[PDB]
Amino acid sequence: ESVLTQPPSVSGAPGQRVTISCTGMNSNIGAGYDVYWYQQLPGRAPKLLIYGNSNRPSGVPDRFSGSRSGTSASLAITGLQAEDEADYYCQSYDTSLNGWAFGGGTKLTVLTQPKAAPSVTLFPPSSEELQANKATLVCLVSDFYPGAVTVAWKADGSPVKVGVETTKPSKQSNNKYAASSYLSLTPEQWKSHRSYSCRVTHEGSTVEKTVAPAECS
Amino acid sequence: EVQLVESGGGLVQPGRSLRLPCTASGFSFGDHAMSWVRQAPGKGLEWVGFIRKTTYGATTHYAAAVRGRFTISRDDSKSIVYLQMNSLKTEDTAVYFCTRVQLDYGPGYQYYGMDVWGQGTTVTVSSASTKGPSVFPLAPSSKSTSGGTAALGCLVKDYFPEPVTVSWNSGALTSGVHTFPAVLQSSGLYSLSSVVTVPSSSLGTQTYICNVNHKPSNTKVDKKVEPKSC
Ligand code: NA
Repeated sequence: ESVLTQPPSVSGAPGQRVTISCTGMNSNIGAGYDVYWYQQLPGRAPKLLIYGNSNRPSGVPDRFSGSRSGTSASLAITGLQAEDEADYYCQSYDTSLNGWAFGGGTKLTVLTQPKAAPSVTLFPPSSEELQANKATLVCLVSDFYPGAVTVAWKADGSPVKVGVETTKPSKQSNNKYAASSYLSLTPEQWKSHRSYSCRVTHEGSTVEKTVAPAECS
Repeated sequence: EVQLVESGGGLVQPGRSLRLPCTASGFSFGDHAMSWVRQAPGKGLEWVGFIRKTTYGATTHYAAAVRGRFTISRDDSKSIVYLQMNSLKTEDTAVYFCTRVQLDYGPGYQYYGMDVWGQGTTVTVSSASTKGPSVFPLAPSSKSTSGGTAALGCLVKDYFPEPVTVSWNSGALTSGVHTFPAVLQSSGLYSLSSVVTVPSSSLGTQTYICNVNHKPSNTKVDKKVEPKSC
């Protein structure tokens, strides 16, 4: 989120120790407000995992531990188990927002297969869609593991954030993951630029594909 | 056991209103503050507001995004907490979770972790109604061809509601097919894509047709995907 920052994904093998950071601000964790952690298993409602920085509710095993220092908090999972694959959210009070703030959430993957870098294909608007006065760029990501990517778009080398829609990764037939992202444009926007790019980040490394409106038209 | 049950979800037009009741059981409802949290499709958790115990006036506090629009109230005799949503906007579309605020005492003060969560109820704010999709080809070209494998697909745009299914060549082509989940645009309409990878040499010789079915609109679309010689 704005005032609370989490990494989008973390991974480890069964039995390992992983940590999830929650980087705060002097309007929340740094001011002394306590940190809470929530676990959301896939397809379930969240549950309270840690309260008051480090306390575990009954029913939360002690491989979960929480710590806080300064403007930072952290959730450790000592001895990763398969059932721990989930989204984790930190939460604290923020005085600049005057409300209860959540981090953006971290997807924890418990590794069950070899890591795999993504393949990326970028499709321009079809002539049929252009002839219907619409334009959608389609960026398809496939064959990657773990199932977490971030997608960024560029027009003429510059970032573009308006008009973007991205799906959460889901399993392919071969048990790796795929994801898709869309850039919606008007035909005039499309034609007015020299290039459009999609940039897919997976495990700190990025694959970028580029299309040119002047080609394939 | 401790339990919370929301009701009242549904589809409502922008600018209208909706009330969500949440019924509590298995504990003394009146002993607890209660808090609402929401989660837009595909997004993270977002606090909505909370309400104190009645003995303290049942005062309420809201996220900035719903101040002056949403109202929380409680009725301790029926063990119900209500989320009244007025002036609804499309970006209020979310699963709404009712939660209980814990009583656990820390060092000189009570914590406020949300220690019981309901299953959540979906509120969709949208002017969309049943609408069949437009299907566009994602033509294979040199820019989608790598090492002698070509990707091609079809873009299924602006339909409502979910779901659509896609097959290729009437179910005869399944190797390498992936149909993606849909994205929800702010207009309230869905879009998805389906991709298949085939040998680039087959492109002049094989026909590729994606079969789109949207049963809610009684629409089927068979789109021929022709290769681009560029
Ligand atoms: Na209270």
